[PDB]
Amino acid sequence: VLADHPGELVRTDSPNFLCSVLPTHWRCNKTLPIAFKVVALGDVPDGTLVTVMAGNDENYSAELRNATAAMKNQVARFNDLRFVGRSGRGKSFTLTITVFTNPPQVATYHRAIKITVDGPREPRGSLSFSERLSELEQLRRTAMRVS
Amino acid sequence: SGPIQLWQFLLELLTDKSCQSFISWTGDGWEFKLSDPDEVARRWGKRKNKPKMNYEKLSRGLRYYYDKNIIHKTAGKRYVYRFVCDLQSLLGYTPEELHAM
DNA sequence: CAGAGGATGTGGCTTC
DNA sequence: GGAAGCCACATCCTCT
Repeated sequence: VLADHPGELVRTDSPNFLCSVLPTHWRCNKTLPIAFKVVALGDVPDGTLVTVMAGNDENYSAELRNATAAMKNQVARFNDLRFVGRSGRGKSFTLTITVFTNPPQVATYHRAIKITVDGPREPRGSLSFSERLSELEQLRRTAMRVS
Repeated sequence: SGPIQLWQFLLELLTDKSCQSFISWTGDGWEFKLSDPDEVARRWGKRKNKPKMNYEKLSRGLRYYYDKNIIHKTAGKRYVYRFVCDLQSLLGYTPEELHAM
């Protein structure tokens, strides 16, 4: 199976599981460049639930989209999994895959992906309305500065 | 001229008796119409130093406010939208008081 | 076109 | 000085 997709699978801290390689850096809420897959080396009956969670120092449990998939033929194919939550400047998320067998199994993929709002990017007394709209249009400016 | 958000810019043109030609309140709450889209589009592109700016793109920005609950569109009335945020609490003028000025 | 939204580039601007 | 983050759009596009 590794021959059909060379360099597209990677080892988890668990010897019974493999998961697709993720991009080092990726934009938040953007679709992934490679369908994310979790491969079970041992025998996992088709239909077992497999969930992934992302997190780290900043975000204990980052918000994800489509982080649940059904295991079929030792392979859980995630349908458009996306990272909504952010990992923090110069930081990465550690995925925590979890195959719900009986008992359940846990596999980790450390320092996997960094999620940011742009992702990998190309190198670069009474006052009037006018007065009120102005204060208003700045809010974020002064509000942040002064605080 | 500093940071400015579309919904705020529009709010300017709506507080400038001079613009009433292409954009004006409709008398109903904070609802308003862009009697002349292409114009507003033109000024906005200017205020943002965006020559290509037009209404097709400007209406996109307006749509991004639907979610954020800042501006909603009025069903059936072309170029008709409405401020849905609490402008009264933000500025102090009830629709009429403001409409007056 | 007008109008809803998704995908993704862009330029301002603050943070380290 | 400047790369790395955040933000609001600016572009563009498919239908209806």
